[PDB]
This record gives sequence, C-alpha cells and structure tokens, in this order.
Amino acid sequence: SVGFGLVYNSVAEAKKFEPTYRLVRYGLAEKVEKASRQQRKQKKNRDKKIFGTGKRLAKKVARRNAD
Amino acid sequence: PRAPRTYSKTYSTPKRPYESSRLDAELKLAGEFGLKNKKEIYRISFQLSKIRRAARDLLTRDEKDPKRLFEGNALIRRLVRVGVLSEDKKKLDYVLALKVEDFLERRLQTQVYKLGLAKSVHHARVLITQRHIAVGKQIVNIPSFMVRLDSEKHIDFAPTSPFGGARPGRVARRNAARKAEASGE
Amino acid sequence: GKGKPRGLNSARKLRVHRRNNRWAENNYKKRLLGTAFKSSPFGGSSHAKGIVLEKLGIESKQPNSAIRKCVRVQLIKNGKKVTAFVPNDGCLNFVDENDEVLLAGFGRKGKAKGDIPGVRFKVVKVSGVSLLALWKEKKEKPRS
Amino acid sequence: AKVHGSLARAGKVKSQTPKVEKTEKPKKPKGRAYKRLLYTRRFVNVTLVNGKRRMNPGPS
RNA sequence: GGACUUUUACUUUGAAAAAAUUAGAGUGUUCAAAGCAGGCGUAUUGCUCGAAUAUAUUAGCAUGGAAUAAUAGAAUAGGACG
RNA sequence: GGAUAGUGGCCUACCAUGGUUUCAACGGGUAACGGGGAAUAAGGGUUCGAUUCCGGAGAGGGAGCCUGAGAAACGGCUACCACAUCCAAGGAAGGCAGCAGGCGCGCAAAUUACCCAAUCCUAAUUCAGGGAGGUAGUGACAAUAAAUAACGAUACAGGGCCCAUUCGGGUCUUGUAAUUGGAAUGAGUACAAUGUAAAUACCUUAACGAGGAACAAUUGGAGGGCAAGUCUGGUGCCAGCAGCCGCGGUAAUUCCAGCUCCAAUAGCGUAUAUUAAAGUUGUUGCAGUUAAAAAGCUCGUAGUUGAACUUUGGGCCCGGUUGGCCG
Repeated sequence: SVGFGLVYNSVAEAKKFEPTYRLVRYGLAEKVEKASRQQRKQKKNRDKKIFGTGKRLAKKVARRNAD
Repeated sequence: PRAPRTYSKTYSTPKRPYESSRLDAELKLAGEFGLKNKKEIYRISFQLSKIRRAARDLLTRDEKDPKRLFEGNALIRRLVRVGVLSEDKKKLDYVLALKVEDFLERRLQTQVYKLGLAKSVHHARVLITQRHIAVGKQIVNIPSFMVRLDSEKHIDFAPTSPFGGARPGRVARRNAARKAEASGE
Repeated sequence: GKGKPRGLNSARKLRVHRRNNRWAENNYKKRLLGTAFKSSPFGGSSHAKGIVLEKLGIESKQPNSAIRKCVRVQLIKNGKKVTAFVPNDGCLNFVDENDEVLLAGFGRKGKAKGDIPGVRFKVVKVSGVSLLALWKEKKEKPRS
Repeated sequence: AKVHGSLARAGKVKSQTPKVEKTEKPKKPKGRAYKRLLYTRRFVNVTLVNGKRRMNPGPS
C-alpha cells in the first residue's frame, strides 16, 4: 500500500496547520455538526426579509392579535 | 467546462463481411492462440496497420532525415523491446514486412504456455485471469499483456494461490473440512 | 482539351461551373432546396408517431397476388396523413383503430419497398410497446 | 389499385401451424470455448471430404 | 545623414505565432483507452530524468532567388548622362 | 460647429454630386453564431461543428435608464406589448436560455440528493460566501480491458505406426463419449482496514460463494449477391417473405415452425442522415457520331488564353557535406 505522510514539529503546529477533518479522523477535534446546507441557506433567506433586530416587528404582529 | 478526457478505439473491422478464406485463417489464429473474439485479432491487425503506415511514410523520406532518424529508430527500438522485431532484421524494412503472428505470439497468454505452466493456451487463459502467475510480485490477469522480452525470466507463479504456495484455496479446504468432519471429529 | 478552361487564372469559371452542374445531382439538389423538410410526411426526422385511422388491405403489385395489411395514419407532429404497412404474420391483429403507432421509413428514401404500392413506411411499435415483442410473446399490448 | 381487401385471414398460417416445443439439449459453451469447439471442428479432426466439404449435411 | 528610386506574380528561408485536438518521443496506468507522470537510495530527517518535437497552407511582415510570365521606357525626341 | 472618453455623416448647418456593380453589386434564402475543430483513411477531396477552449450575442419582446472604474445590467429600475400570480375588489406582486424539478413539445435527452475536502473566485479578507466547482444518484451516448470454463481417468472407434503368416489393439494422441474424478475461480454475499468532508464503489482481504434445476448468451441469417440444409412437419398465388434478382397456386433449398448449421459476440437488428465505394460532379479525373448531351448560322463585349528574340560562353579562388580507401 502506498500513500503520503506528514509529521509536524509540534502538536500545536499540527492542530493549527492541519485540515480539520483529519483532526476529526484522529482524535483531536469534535465534529461540530450544524444545520443542513440548504437549511442554513433557507435560514439566511428568511433572515433577509427583516430589517432590524426584529423584536419591534414581533410586538407589532402581537398588536395584530386583537384587530 | 473541464478538459476533454480524450479517447480512441483500438480495432478496425474487415471491409468484406463474408470472405470465406479470411474467415478460415482468422479462425485458425483464434483456435491456435486461444482468443474469444475475432476482435482480438482485428485489434492487433489494426495496431500493426498503423505501424506499417508510419513505416511507409518514413520510407519515402530521404535517408538520414532527422525525423526518419529519430522517430524511425525510436519505433525500431520499440518493436525490439517487446519481442516482435528481431535484432537481425532491424532497419524498418522488416517493419514494412512483419505479420500479425509475430504480435500474437508475444502475449502473456502465449508465453505462460510456450514454456510450460499450461499444456494448453486455454489453461494459460484460465490461469492468468484467475489471479495466478506474476511478473515481479506484480500479479497480472490480462491474457493480452504482451511479455516484454526481458521479463521472460520472471513469468513464474504468484506468491499467493496454489502452484506457488501460500494457501490451497476454498475448494481444497472444503474437502479437508469434509474429511475432518467425517473420518474424524 | 475539351471545353474546360485549363488556364492558370480560370478558378472562378471552374468552381462556378462546378456549382452549376452540382445541381444535376439529385441528392445535392434535394439537400439544398430543403425537400427533406418541405415535402415528406416525416419532417426530415428518422421516425414519426401518429394515430390509426382505418385498417387497409392493399392488393400487391404484379406478378404477385396477395393482400398487404396496412393502416392509415395521421402523424401527430404535423397532421399529415400516410398509409403504413404492418410487418410479419398477423400484427394487423395487434393494432385496432384509433391506436397510437410508431412509423419508420422503408429503407429506400421514399420509394415503396416490394410489391406494396405507395407504402413508403412501416409500423415499429404500438400502444407504447414494440410490435416485435408482441409478435413473439415477450410483451403484451397495454390497457387501451 | 384496390385498397379495401379482406383482413379476415391475417395471421392465418402461423395460427394454424402445429406447435412443436423446443427440445431440451446439451449446453453450448459460451465464449472462447465455442471458438475452441469450432476450431477443433473445422480445422483439427475433419469430418468428411465428399468431393469438397460440407459444413451442414443431412441424409445422403 | 542628405539626395532618388518603374510596378508585379512565382519560389525559398525566417520571424510572429494559445491551449486542448492531431502526428509523435519518453515513462510498464499489472494490460489497455488514458494520465504526465515518474525513477532511485542512506526507505531515521535525499537523490533525481522530465513535462519533448512536428504540422500549424490562405493574407500581412522579414529574407535569398532572377529561370518562367506580365508591366514601364527614347519617334512631332518634350529623351540619356556633364 | 455640436455631441463623445475620444477618431468619424456620429449628429446639425451650409455646399457639392457623388458612393457600389458580370472580378456579380443590390435583393432573397438559410431547419447560418464564428473559430480551435469533427466524420470519412491512396491522393485531390466530401461532409459537418447548437455542444467541455477563445470571440460575439441574449436573458419572454422592445425601448429607456439609475448606480458605477466598468452595465444600455435584467437572479437592477422605469414604461409600453404579450403572459400571469395574490386579494378583504381598496390594491399588491412575477421573468429558471443559473441549479434541480414540472408542464408543453416531440423520434429525441438524468436527482426537487451531499460538500466547500480539492480546483479557483470575491469581500473589510488565512476564517465568511460561492447549485462556480467537486460528490454520489439516474445513465448499453461514445471509449478501454474482457468471465461464461480449465485438467485427469475410463467405455468402446480411429487415424498413426513397426510386425501381418492373419487373430490384432498398443502408448505416441485425434478427439466423439447419455457412468466418472478430484482440482480453480469471481459474479455475488460479507469482518476488517483502506478510500472519502461524510459516504458509495474500486484496488486490498477474514467467513462464504460451480456441477447441468446450472452462476444456464445474445442478435440476426442459412436460394443468389453472402459465410451456413436441397432436412421433417405446416400452409397451398392464402397467410407471409423479399433493401435488390425474386419466392408461395400440394414433393416451397426464401413463408409458419423443429432439428442442424453459419456470422458477429456483452452486444446485435432497424429507420434517418452522411462519407467511402463514385473517374456517377471528373483541378487531379468524366461524358457529349449512333447510349443522357455541340446553340440553325456568323458577328461580337465582359472572361480565359496568346509566336519568336535582349549576359550566353570561358578562367580563377573560398569554404562547406555526405561517401569512399585507409585509422
């Protein structure tokens, strides 16, 4: 079997110069998994439709719960 | 948007469809060498036919023309390295001669037989294709491999498989299982 | 030197003449006028589908003496009508009228084939399935 | 010429030909082996030379 | 640097010239279509071959040719050089 | 002069009468984007290029324009034309010839999946983003390699061949065998490790996986061109065949079938087109008395073409490149 190998001059230098997926393969990095790609995108595209923090809009649509 | 992964074909195909004589000869080559396709012949006769072409075109050139020299001699050394062109006849007039048989006879198919190991070109086939025999420690399972002259000294058996040690194989051990389970405990 | 101008500058006259006489080549003419599209029941396409009007029994030419089973077909793409033979033994048993069939040429560029007059096409498939598989037994003609 | 003939008889002969089923027979070797059998047939053992040669004769 | 030069076609060599594609050299993708790799040791702290060449015509530039084939000239000498 | 970033009838004003054309203008046609190219192999050619690179053009049709270094931008705005969505009838919205996916059209073409790990691009920028781009799915488009079996024994038969006065079978194998024999292998299944962003296959590799019920090759053809029956049964100018010549009307070498055989072979048939064959487009290279074709005749412009003759002959040098006989 033939492949390739690296060996860093530190452990900090390895944890800083390495691809993160490798660190995941080894035992040095959690897989902080997140919302799906299109899930994320869709969340951003929801986010775009709002100007400001949003709380004023939430309370103004809470004003709707009467009229 | 990427690059074209180029390709080409390796066989031509006879102009006349049913010329009984050529069918005879083609058949003879097939049965003699243990080929499954007429294609396996066509292929060769196409490869060769390109060589010859390249040959003719050079022959028309002036003697000691840079291209005739460099490329002609390159082709010559190439046809020697494998085992098709003899060291005797070695100045591209024999490459204008030549024939398919010389190519045919140089296959791993043919070599793993012609000096033992087979007793038949078919046993040669069946052996090769079944992960037996190697050149280096490099196993090869292609009937049309072409044994490259100086590799002729290395057509032994495989480090694995029977006939070259390592393990009998699932069938033999299945029979050993039947003996050990019947005749004993 | 028989007609043709042999001079060194008479290129013009020569290729001009070549065009002129190219026009007497039947398939040059037809490829250039546009006939493949203009005329022809198919639009210049290789195949064409179409619905079955009625079932015909076309008496063959001489010196043969039979009845050639065919159908009249209206091509979907272009509404043109055209009569198509139904190959093999039976197969006129496989159609039924108002059915949606698949026609191909007869391999003569127009030109009716054998003893069948004016039929330049044939049936290849019916109802979605191949007529061949039907004639054997591989497949069976769909619902309706 | 006449166009509306009779379709009453289409598929006649096939439909009235006695069905004989296929005869179960020895397996024929698929591949290089068929070419083998073919070689040893045509150019090894030789059947006959009735004047010339016959690739498929019946009774004679 | 100053002063003037009849115009052409043909042919040669050259420059200017993307790649991929083709023709084609090298390398055993196990073979092969391909890819442009790879090959070697001290295989515990390197060593190293490459990644060629060819065609790329018509027109434009540049250069050598002076056959072939055109073109211009001194007859109301309003000619040639000084 | 104006206008432009600037050259210019680009536009305006004044003024003139010019500009192109049988060496084919102008107009029409194109199922016409252009090129690198592709298919076809004696050569000369013929045919084709919407399509992985380059250039141009467009974003349903047209115009207009804001912003800006750069747009006449459309995943920007404005108006009109066509289309069309939501409504509380007051109004408000959309532009897949991006990625998928749907309808329609048809002879004709795949997933509403995963990722920024590579290749690269952009931003205030090492991080953020990228349906660019990569990943797999579906995929007999085209292309490569090439499993479906290999080897003994044995039952009579042989051709070999020494001997033949004559049984014969005898050990060199030809193999046709309706009992056999143990060997062999991946197709698949599947620890493991490898692969990968994560996966899936592949190259690896434990346990498995071949005897005919199999892990079982197909597509056409067997009158000729054209490789392969003058077999049996069926039909009887019917049904059917047949690219073409032709077969079929009671012994069918072409139909429907069984047998046997051929050809190509994980592929084979077909329909359309195209190239070769085609010296049947003929520059190379056709043909025109009678087969297709010399205009009734002469003039004659454009066009093609067009006799001969002008430094030939002798002498000397210089230095190259092969090759010979020697080395």
